[PDB]
Amino acid sequence: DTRPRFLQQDKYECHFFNGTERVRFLHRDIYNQEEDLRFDSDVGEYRAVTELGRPDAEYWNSQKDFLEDRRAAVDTYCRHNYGVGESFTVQRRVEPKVTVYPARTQTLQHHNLLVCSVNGFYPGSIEVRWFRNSQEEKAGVVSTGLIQNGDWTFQTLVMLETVPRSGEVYTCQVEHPSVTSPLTVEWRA
Amino acid sequence: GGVYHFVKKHVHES
Amino acid sequence: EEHVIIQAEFYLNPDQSGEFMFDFDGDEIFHVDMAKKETVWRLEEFGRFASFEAQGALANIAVDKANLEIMTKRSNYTPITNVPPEVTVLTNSPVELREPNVLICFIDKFTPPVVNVTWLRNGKPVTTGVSETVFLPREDHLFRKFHYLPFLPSTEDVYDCRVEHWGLDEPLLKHWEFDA
Ligand SMILES: *[C@@H]1O[C@H](CO)[C@@H](O[C@H]2O[C@H](CO)[C@@H](O)[C@H](O)[C@H]2NC(C)=O)[C@H](O)[C@H]1NC(C)=O
Ligand SMILES: *[C@@H]1O[C@H](CO)[C@@H](O)[C@H](O)[C@H]1NC(C)=O
Repeated sequence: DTRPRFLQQDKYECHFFNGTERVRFLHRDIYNQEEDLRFDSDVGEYRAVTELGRPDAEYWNSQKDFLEDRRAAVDTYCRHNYGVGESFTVQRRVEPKVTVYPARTQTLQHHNLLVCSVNGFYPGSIEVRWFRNSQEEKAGVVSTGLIQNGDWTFQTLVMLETVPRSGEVYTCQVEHPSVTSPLTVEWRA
Repeated sequence: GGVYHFVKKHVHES
Repeated sequence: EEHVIIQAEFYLNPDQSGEFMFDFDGDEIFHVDMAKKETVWRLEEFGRFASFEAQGALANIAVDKANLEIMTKRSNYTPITNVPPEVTVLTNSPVELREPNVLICFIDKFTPPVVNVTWLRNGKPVTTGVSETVFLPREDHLFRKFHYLPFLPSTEDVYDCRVEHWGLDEPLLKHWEFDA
């Protein structure tokens, strides 16, 4: 199918810094894939990014009253919607499920790859550390980055490539805002 | 909890 | 920055399909299901603590379709430029034999927001327990989508996520099976 498609995309964004201590509101009118019209709570009025929005901007900017009301959103819309459900978003907390296994077992005579697989934890923010005999493995570490599962949970994989010695005790340390004390799992020889 | 507010879309033909 | 809540909506002509949904820091909170005319929550729990009048959304969607047509003309009918997906197939949690799990077909960076997705267990389509998410917004005004296929890691089975988007010449298959 090749018949042309035309897309309209409207985005109303509420950006919060320090809880609700500093809120920002934006309205992005988008055509196909370019933003043409945009209201910034920090500017007060509408701005036309591309000539496509020109008319709109100048027509709304003349209504000083309405143009005012939109500034209010930071309260009527943003700060309001914030509390309407911080109970199940800002304060969501799902504990990480950590597991440490190494790719290829047989290979404990030469180069190997240890894998720390953190799964299903919520607050995106997390931090993993690889300890070779209680000693930060500051390098030679490869991470998957943060991965969004799309179901309000994340997963991530941090792997350690090392030459396994029958004594060395490598530990994976996971720090995440859902546990009082750090999460650690060990693996050696 | 409570109720969500949504900004309304207004159009202007020129 | 700390958080961002986005009321995101879109209308697509000629397909005449739109979408209204709230996004909190990347994940979906809820979205109005046009057809059923009712609002849908990503997590049951969310609903039990907040509400939204589906109708009011169906109202915007319509004024969007309008503004769209005006915005089409105003630009001498220049169509959207297809941007092909980028599919990856990961497993929800570490896959271990005979232990329940889920396959996630994660389609990213595309537009127009239109794409057919099929799960195939050993080249045959599967239509059960499968689940998808609506079209989630990106900062670049593209889309992201998710598909779910809960399975049972078997040594003898092989899965394929077939994705067909207009920006793709022929369908696309991401392959998965136990033991990389
Ligand atoms: C997604 O939905 C179907 C399955 O691919 C496609 O629609 C098909 O059905 C109709 C023909 O009877 C029309 O909608 C299309 O002509 C036909 N598909 C085509 C374009 O050949 C639809 O196109 C699919 N979307 C794509 C192409 O990714
Ligand atoms: C619209 O685009 C077409 C390109 O195919 C061009 O021929 C037509 O003149 C354009 N309209 C105007 C006059 O801007």
